[PDB]
Amino acid sequence: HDSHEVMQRLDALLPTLRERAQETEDLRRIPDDSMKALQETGFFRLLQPEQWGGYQADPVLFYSAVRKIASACGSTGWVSSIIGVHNWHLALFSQQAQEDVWGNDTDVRISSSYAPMGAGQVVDGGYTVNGAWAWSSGCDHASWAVLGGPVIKDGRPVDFVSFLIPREDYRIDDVWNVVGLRGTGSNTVVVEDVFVPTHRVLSFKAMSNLTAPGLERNTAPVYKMPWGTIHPTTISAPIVGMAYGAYDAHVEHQGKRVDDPFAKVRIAEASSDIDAAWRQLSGNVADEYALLVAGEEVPFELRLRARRDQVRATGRAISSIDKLFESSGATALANGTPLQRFWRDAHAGRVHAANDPERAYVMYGTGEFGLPITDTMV
Amino acid sequence: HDSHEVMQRLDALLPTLRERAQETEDLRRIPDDSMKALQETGFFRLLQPEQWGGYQADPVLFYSAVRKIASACGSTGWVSSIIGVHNWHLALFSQQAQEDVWGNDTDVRISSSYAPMGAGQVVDGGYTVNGAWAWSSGCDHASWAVLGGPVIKDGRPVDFVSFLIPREDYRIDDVWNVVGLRGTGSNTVVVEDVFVPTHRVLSFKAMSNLTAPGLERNTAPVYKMPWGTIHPTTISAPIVGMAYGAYDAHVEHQGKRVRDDPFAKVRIAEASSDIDAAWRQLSGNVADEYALLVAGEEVPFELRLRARRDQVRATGRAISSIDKLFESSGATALANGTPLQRFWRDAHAGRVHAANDPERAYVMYGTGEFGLPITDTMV
Amino acid sequence: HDSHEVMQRLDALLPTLRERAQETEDLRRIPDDSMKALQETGFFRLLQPEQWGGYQADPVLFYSAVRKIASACGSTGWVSSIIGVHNWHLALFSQQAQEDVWGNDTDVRISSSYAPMGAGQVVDGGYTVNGAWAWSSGCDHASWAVLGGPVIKDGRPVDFVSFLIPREDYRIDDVWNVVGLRGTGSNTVVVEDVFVPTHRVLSFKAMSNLTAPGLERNTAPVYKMPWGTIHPTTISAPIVGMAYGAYDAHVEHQGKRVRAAFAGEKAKDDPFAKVRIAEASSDIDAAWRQLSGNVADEYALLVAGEEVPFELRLRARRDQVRATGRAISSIDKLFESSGATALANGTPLQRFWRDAHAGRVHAANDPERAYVMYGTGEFGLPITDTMV
Amino acid sequence: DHDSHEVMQRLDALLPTLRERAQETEDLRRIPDDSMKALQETGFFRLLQPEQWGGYQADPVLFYSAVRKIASACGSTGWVSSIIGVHNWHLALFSQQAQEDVWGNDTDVRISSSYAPMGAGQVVDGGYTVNGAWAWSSGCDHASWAVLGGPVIKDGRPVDFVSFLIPREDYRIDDVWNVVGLRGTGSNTVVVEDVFVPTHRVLSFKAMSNLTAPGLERNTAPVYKMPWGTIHPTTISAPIVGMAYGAYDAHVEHQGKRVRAAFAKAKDDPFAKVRIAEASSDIDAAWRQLSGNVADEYALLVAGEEVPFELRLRARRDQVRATGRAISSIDKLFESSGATALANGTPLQRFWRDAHAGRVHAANDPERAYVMYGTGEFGLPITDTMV
Repeated sequence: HDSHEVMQRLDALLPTLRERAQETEDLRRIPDDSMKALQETGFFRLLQPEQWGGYQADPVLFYSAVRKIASACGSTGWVSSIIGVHNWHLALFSQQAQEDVWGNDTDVRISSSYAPMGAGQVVDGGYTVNGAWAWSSGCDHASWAVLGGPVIKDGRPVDFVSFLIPREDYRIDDVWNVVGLRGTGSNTVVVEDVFVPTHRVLSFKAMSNLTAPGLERNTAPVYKMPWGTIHPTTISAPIVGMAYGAYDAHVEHQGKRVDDPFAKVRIAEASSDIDAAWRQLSGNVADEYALLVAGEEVPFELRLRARRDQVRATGRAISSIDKLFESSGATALANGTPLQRFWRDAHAGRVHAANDPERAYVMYGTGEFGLPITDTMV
Repeated sequence: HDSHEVMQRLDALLPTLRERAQETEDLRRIPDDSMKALQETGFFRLLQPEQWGGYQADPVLFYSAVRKIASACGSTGWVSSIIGVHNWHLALFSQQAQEDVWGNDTDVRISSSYAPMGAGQVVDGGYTVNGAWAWSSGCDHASWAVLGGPVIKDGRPVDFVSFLIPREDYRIDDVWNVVGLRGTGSNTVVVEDVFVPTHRVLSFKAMSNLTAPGLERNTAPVYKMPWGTIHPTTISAPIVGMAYGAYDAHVEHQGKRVRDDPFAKVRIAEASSDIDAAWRQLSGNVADEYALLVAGEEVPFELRLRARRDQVRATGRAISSIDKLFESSGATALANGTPLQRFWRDAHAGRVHAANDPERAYVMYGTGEFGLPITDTMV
Repeated sequence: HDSHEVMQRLDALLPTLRERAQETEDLRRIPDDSMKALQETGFFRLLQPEQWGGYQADPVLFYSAVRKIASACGSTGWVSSIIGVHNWHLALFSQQAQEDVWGNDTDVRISSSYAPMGAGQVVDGGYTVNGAWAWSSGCDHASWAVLGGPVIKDGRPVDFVSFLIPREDYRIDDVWNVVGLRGTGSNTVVVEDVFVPTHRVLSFKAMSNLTAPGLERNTAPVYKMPWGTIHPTTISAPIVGMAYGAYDAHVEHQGKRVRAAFAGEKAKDDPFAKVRIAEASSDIDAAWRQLSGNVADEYALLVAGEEVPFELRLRARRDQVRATGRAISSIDKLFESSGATALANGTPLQRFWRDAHAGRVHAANDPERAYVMYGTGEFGLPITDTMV
Repeated sequence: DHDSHEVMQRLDALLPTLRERAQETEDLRRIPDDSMKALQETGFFRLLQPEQWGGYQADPVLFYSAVRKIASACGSTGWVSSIIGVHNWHLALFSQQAQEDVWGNDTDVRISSSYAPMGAGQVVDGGYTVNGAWAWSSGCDHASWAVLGGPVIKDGRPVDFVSFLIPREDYRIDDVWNVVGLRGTGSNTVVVEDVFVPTHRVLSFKAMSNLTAPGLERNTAPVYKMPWGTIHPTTISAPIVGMAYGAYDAHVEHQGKRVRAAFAKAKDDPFAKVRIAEASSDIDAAWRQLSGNVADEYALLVAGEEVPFELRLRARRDQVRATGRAISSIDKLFESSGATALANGTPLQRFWRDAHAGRVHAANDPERAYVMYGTGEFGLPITDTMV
């Protein structure tokens, strides 16, 4: 994938992203000029359908792009992954929803908050939505949001969906005050008595049934990938990328500085484990995609292995960054320097629901025993 | 130890230290109020000689006090431990040096920087000292510094000593800009062509030979404790304390949330057990050394080796436990201004101290087990 | 505690135990002469009541003795611990049951199997017991067994008790065929349609309620210790002792190698081998400090006429399963470091390694069981697990 | 795919028998004759043998995949298979005349080894005088030649490190194998006393690493240009990875039955499930890196390109680590299984002992590889030849 025009353009941009990393942290928001430059590489177009001028790319290319960006700036990589994957999600909505978003401008971005921090009440022609959806990474750089929650009919939940809402109908509250991923501006999308029409709503069950309405026109194999791989991989990929960036920064600084065999061992351990994380994370995605391209269903056993290795990829990345940070010692404490930033950033990314390791591990083991699984994050 | 008057007074202070932990980080040094409150508890007097109004206390009492303070505020616990132990170090200097410092005011504090970031050239009546000694925790709150470095004679190092220098003779550079232990104000003490008289310089070899001049008047057994246990334990005790604080904060917060996740329960079992193990060994080795001294017996080298082995490991267990708790807590723990992420950053910052390097102690311990020569003096 | 007469006599015996370790494995049984020598030290009397000529000792002394024995021979240490603790358990049974066992010979030994592998049906005068109780360590060396199981009444289980049964009423089946603790002879006690009188049955609930009938005459504070600490610590202490033995064997062998090595040899300056030794010794010591520490704290409270608080019983279980874990992790580090030399059959370190991993399987070593319970306690949620 | 290769299909048919006979193999303290004959029949030993001798001169990933498969059924048989099989690669680098000495009448002849220096050869006219007692020669009872590692002695000093190729008529095998794991490997001692070894039967490891080994003239297949530093240590890690796959399958089979038969501990034990997740993921990571590094090296050679030193360093890094991941994973499964797993004669405790025995091999020492890798990352000089 390194030869792809998008990858080559991203390569040219990395020094800019590194130089801006502290400013990004300080301002608690990705700089507009970084997002513009990322847009210009074609990055956001990677998972966007061909009908909207997108690449509808091999998903490994997308995650490889994310890994690269995150290796320069953890917050920019995190935002890039999440915002970029929403272009995949929107491909599954109705054609009319896609036209609402992209009909005049195919570079329009969408942010998200998928945890149920609000709900939609059934009304004529759609839903009345209320909520305060926290943790919307990069939400200032989007003009729509996809927001997860139950549909309420006659007082009971009857579906679990994403509501697509334009920014004219919501307020962003600046609350992002955290120890890591400070640059992500993961602020809160506040929705008050908002009408959302039916065509702008997509059930996660329709997605997993392979009946999402977007599939009729967006026929590319990438859109048949399971959400339980696509979304959690978008969360792990940037953390793996952070580990690459941390590794390179550490070895560069230490190389110059260098009879300590222990520092060498930590470097060996970290580099091996980062590589293992990437091999599994990208490998499971490649295997799923190969089956789809061959017209096959992705076997449930593969979806389970994907989740198993994906949470573990995050853990390997964090363990590896921890080793390097610890080994670096006093010099790494200095504010403004890359290694301590990757460290705080990776630990912040770790909190995402999709990174909880026992959730995935317990499910995987349940499958190995042929016992029923009700968890939908797969 | 919990019933000691100093410990009871420190208990009364903890809520305040907790409340003020963020403002302490933001100030990048300990607030004046906190140092004054700590002083008024008698804490700094714990290891100070009785001749100066001190308690010359059981060293376990001192480290228990540090553990308690650090459980409320990591930066304050770190500074308290380091500044407090300098009162023990000064007890070993000449009577005249102790008089210079405490002769008019027995509450005077001393900061340090023991890494060789400067040196003293031999001259008539003393030394000419030059250096820029970084990482002097709490230096803004002291009016003297003890500074480690070689004595230079005929262009060769001939001793390794601490130079005791009053604040009138040095400049403090505000450079403290770090990810953790932010409130410690571990600034840089800059010394330029300063005369230090002979009586204000103490060799670490005299100390380890049990010939420090201060022993003649300060006869309490605590002053015969080995530096290789006293100094490194100073650096581990606050980190263990941070882990106790991190644990209490996490269980309080989580308990409320919980009132079926067996994994969160397992992490708290692992963390509480490992913190307790760290404290049992750290305090146990100190207690064992001290018991021998109280009995008029020598501290055997094997015990000094065990102390170093377990002390670096105590720091490791404390950090590993904090990591577990912080991980387990998840999203709620990222918020700026909340205790758990602060303890996490603070513990990882304390980890960088030379006396916490674990392989250094482990390799020495192993060398000892094989009956091979040891030249490392940090023991 | 090493000035105690029992400890001094055990010290004198250790070389014999070490020399016999391979034979003990090969025969799958503790040698009769080892059990006799152990008896002659006074070891089995340590937790036995004063009325029967016993020491009714500080429990830390008992576990210290166990630690010592197990450091010489893992199987002998394992058997010694479990058989020794049965003398504590019997102190809680009725006076009449103790008289049945010790009335003519206060050196009689009892084996056990506390997992429910049989049951007792209520009948006039007691119970009809049926079972096949596996894993009865050292059962050949005992003339009674205490066997854990439910009482059946109206064809429902109504209590969980130990049935005290003499050897004339059971058969031992030799089935012990395992990868470690081979010497323990942990065979199966088979009980067929046997009458067990009321006075020879003791409920664990009665024990926990401090209403066990033996407490009336056996008033020493050690008998008020909680089973949830006493029995699991009897399982961890020998594994900790195995770790001490493994450590000493490793350092003795390696020390000779390194001192005999030449200037440029790997063995002369291997910092990694040194680090593994530091890690192992520290973690073994931590295991012992907590395991013995929690026992000491419980006992001190009892000596002071106080109850043992539940929070302490929870900490005891937490640290006890962890002590087993620390001991095994440490042996693993040493065995791995030793490398090719350690593979040789008949040598001590690989034996301690297999032995510790075998001891690990005991129900009382399952770490998540204790950890989850401890965490439940910290959250102020209800606990129903009785192994505490 | 490798799984469709004729040798792999034939090995598949043999696995149940190898599993069944694992205990009798340990008890015999060497591989049974039947097993070696069956393995020979599959074509397995021919995998890395040159085509001029009827061999497959195969993609080395195919060879290590075969080893993984065999080792998943029987740790000792997989260990011997890997080692004996790789000697057919090593012999391909010796002179044509040496290969002719070994295979000129019977191309099924096997060679054992002991590469650690446990002997030496003194320079004499026409060759060397060799003396040694080379321990740990896995499967030596099943070979009629040995390749023995040691220095060459010239004017009383060691001038080169070579392998001496010696026929069985010239050495004695001492039955000494008495160990806690890999019991079935029969890793006995090859004793050599005042033996003449001609020049054409001696191969310098430096000649190999310089790409000047004489066997390369006729044996031109790209597999023979692979670096020894990857080839030999991978032969030591691959069977341990296979043992972990076998341990995993045995454990999940046994446990799955238990759990599905359980009623309202085995019914809902999330910890057992986590150990399964951890072990499976780490075993997979081990194999991906171990096989991936070999694949990347081989792809370069197939393309007529050089294998960069950086890749050789990564290979050693991941290879020692693969052994560690395999052992850690087996440990997890054995611990989780608990009491049931202690029974003698059952598979999981055997894989556990076997993996811990394989761990002692020089090529598995992990700090050795890790320190070397770190030295390379700093751009500092490396003198270690195991790369």
